[PDB]
Amino acid sequence: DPPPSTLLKDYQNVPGIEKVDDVVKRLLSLEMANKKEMLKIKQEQFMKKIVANPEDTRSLEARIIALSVKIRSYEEHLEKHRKDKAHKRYLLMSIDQRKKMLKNLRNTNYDVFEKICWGLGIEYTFPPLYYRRAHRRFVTKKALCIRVFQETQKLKKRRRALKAAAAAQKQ
Amino acid sequence: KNVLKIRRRKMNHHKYRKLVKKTRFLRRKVQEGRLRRKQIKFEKDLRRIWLKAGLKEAPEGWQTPKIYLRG
Amino acid sequence: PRYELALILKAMQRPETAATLKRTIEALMDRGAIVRDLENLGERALPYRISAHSQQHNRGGYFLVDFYAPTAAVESMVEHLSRDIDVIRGNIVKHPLTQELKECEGIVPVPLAEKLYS
RNA sequence: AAACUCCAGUUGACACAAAAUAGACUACGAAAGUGGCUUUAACAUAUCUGAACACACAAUAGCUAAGACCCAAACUGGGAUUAGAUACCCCACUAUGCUUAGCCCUAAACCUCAACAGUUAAAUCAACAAAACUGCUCGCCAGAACACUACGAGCCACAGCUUAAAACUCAAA
Ligand SMILES: [K+]
Ligand SMILES: [K+]
Ligand SMILES: [Mg+2]
Ligand SMILES: [Mg+2]
Ligand SMILES: [Mg+2]
Ligand SMILES: [Mg+2]
Ligand SMILES: [Mg+2]
Ligand SMILES: [Mg+2]
Ligand SMILES: [Mg+2]
Ligand SMILES: [Mg+2]
Ligand SMILES: [Mg+2]
Ligand SMILES: [Mg+2]
Ligand SMILES: [Mg+2]
Ligand SMILES: [Mg+2]
Ligand SMILES: [Mg+2]
Ligand SMILES: [Mg+2]
Ligand SMILES: [Mg+2]
Ligand SMILES: [Mg+2]
Ligand SMILES: [Mg+2]
Repeated sequence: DPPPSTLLKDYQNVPGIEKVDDVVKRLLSLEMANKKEMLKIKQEQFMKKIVANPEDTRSLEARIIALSVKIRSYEEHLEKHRKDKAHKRYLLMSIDQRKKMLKNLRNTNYDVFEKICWGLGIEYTFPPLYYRRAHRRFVTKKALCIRVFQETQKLKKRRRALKAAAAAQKQ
Repeated sequence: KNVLKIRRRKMNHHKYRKLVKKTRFLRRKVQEGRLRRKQIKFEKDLRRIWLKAGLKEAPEGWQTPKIYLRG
Repeated sequence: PRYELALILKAMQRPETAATLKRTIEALMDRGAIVRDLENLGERALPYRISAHSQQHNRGGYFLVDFYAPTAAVESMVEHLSRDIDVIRGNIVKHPLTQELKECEGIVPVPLAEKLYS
């Protein structure tokens, strides 16, 4: 998070803000503001770090960064409010909307898609091909079918050496 | 509108709930037996797999769990 | 943000009332608050009897403290006021002067059809 | 009638219950819901559509555990009524309604109006509801009853929920 002494986004570029009294600096800092003001500073930090034009807020990159800041705020909210179903819905919807943005950015501008992933620390994931419950019967059977495959592979390798050994003896 | 269709459904559901109430001990014995057969049918399906793959016994360390018991 | 503390103090003599205000403003400062003003609204009869700290009150000293503080200071200050025996009732609200009133052109008529329709 | 008679009235102290008036308002939220006060956090998406099952929710009732308990209150008990009264009427009291942590996943969950976009000119239009329609997409339906059922499968559900037939029968519904 930005330091609490950080000035608000509105008062950072006023001339003479560095020569005012310390009390005036406290009143124009993040310490004396609500959390939404800290999120505006975070968004601007990511914009300058990632996007080519930090002032283009309608680009697909800026929307991903803006929504990524909202997503992080919901996660912090839900860390303290674990039964807040309203904000849990907002988080899951926001993650889905960003994935749609990342999908559309990956298809149109891959170089920018890579910088967004590195800058925001997003590991893009491709969606599953099928949506179907993995119930107990399927989970148990799939595990058995993998064990059976693993055992068959071992037996097939012990039928390569014995055949190899016998062939050498003939010579 | 009239509620004559709801009334037909109402009586059907009342009589069903009452029927289940009267026979809840027989139905519990029947349900227990079905779950046993369901478990046996499941164990056979897994045994078919390793047997059709050439193995003679279950994979080393494999125990088929009871996936239908209340526990 | 900017807050307004509406403080009702136990009716006391001037020395004990000043000691309570100083002790209350220092608690705000200890929690990071920047105190802007202190207003005396006068001692008056309470609108109803208030029981606080095993005592019944019919009169109190009404004071206001305008101050800026971090959002985390409110929760801690409310707890401090609950333990001060000389405070009858203390409430911290967002300062009303921060909220800017939006301009109003007037009372637009509402169609009666919507009333019954709605 | 029963019940109470450490009862009732005034005064004072006094809650983990419930939130007159405002509200003749029609707001917030995806819906369910949300109407005492304060504060903090906070109400996704710069094209739409997109799931019985994926993901996350979902009134009331109900389950498991630990608490609170004013009042209300299934059940139960008592009083009365009645041909009978397992009711309606009166009294008492419990589960329950509350909190905490888990479940359960239903509703006449209904504006009984699917989402989005567009039109008010055509014929205005079976009827009633709520003026009549177009584009586009998903979901769903194909006589009644059997059937919010049977069997299968899934599920913390085990007297449950979801999905959901057939045979016999009728000329209606
Ligand atoms: K109220
Ligand atoms: K309705
Ligand atoms: Mg029937
Ligand atoms: Mg959609
Ligand atoms: Mg759906
Ligand atoms: Mg489907
Ligand atoms: Mg359903
Ligand atoms: Mg529910
Ligand atoms: Mg409950
Ligand atoms: Mg009572
Ligand atoms: Mg009786
Ligand atoms: Mg009780
Ligand atoms: Mg309460
Ligand atoms: Mg409703
Ligand atoms: Mg739809
Ligand atoms: Mg049919
Ligand atoms: Mg049902
Ligand atoms: Mg069923
Ligand atoms: Mg079944």
